[PDB]
Amino acid sequence: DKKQALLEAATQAIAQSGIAASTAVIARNAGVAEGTLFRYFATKDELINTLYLHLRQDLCQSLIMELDRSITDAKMMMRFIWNSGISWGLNHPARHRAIRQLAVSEKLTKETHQRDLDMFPELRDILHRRVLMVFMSDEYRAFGDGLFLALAETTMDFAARDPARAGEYIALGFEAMWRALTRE
Amino acid sequence: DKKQALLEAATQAIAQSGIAASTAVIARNAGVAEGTLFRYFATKDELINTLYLHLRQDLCQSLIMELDRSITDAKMMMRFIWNSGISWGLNHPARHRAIRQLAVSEKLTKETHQRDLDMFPELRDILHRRVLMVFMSDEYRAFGDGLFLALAETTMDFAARDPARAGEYIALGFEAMWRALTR
Ligand SMILES: COc1ccc(Cc2nccc3cc(OC)c(OC)cc23)cc1OC
Ligand SMILES: COc1ccc(Cc2nccc3cc(OC)c(OC)cc23)cc1OC
Repeated sequence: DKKQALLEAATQAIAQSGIAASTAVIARNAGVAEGTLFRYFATKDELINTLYLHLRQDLCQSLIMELDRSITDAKMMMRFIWNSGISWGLNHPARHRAIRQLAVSEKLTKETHQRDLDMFPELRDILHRRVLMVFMSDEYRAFGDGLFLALAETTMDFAARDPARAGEYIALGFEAMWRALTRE
Repeated sequence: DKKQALLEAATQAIAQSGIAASTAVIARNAGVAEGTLFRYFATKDELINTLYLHLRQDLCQSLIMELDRSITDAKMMMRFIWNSGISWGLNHPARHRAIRQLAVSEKLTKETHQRDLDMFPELRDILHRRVLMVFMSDEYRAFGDGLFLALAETTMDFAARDPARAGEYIALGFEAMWRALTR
């Protein structure tokens, strides 16, 4: 599948180099001509948006399959989601870094954000109820995502380096993020 | 001054590579033999700690010089200090990135942390009064600094890429950081 090879190649290149990764380099590492990349993605912006949703879907498969939903308290559910996302990101550091590079890019469309939210309805509902309004807004969502992902990456880095304390770092990082980004 | 040249070469190398930066490379980039580096710094860990204090001293010179001394409210003082620090880091991205790499390395000693905050007593006193106790503890201070510096660098990134909203990024990032780290 040329498209799957392109998505994997875009993941690695955008993780490494951000959205400034050129469509010509992505094509080469996928083993195809650049016109072939545009054969599957009309523009680079479409590739950015398609890749983002592809990576979010991969993450969400882990978040949802793992979700202990004997849980109805929102913060408890979010802690579980956080823990699962930490595990996913440590297992897939390039996929996680690509999500972060794409999320802070301001290239993601309204349709992409809507589909992203709707892929995981329980998470969506909690974010709309609890995240500070400015960080769900079109104007500042990318900044809210940037702050969230900065705290997530720091938590992952410390957990990876000091596994004896990993559970404590993950808990403290979740709690700091929760205070920073949510309101009662 | 080869000590200053070594500190500058160490700043750029550690900003790029973290504390894995090679002392042979730092010495070569300062134009001296590697053994000359160790005449100025007894060990690589001492270089790490001295450089951290050197860069924190530079930052604090701006923080202290800029601080409005008529402000007595702790949070408002910290908002001013945050803004001054954002300005300094945007003007000196390698120095700030080196501080971040050194802070999260866990190679900074308790004494170095003490000497660091003693350079800016107003900041020191506010941190001890307001930061969550876990993030002032020896065991989790490096993580507290990592969270702080992650929010700081994200704020700098957005203010630099979208300067038309710099004041809003700086204010939103401060409040997020403040809620993350204080009680
Ligand atoms: C550790 O990394 C993650 C952990 C959880 C998620 C799921 C998620 N996506 C978007 C916004 C989120 C916002 C959250 O809280 C504000 C949150 O708390 C668990 C999870 C969120 C994504 C993650 O990275 C993309
Ligand atoms: C934007 O970058 C900075 C801004 C302020 C400072 C000063 C400072 N140093 C250590 C811990 C700090 C912790 C703070 O709040 C918890 C704080 O609020 C203004 C400033 C802090 C350092 C900064 O980077 C090293």
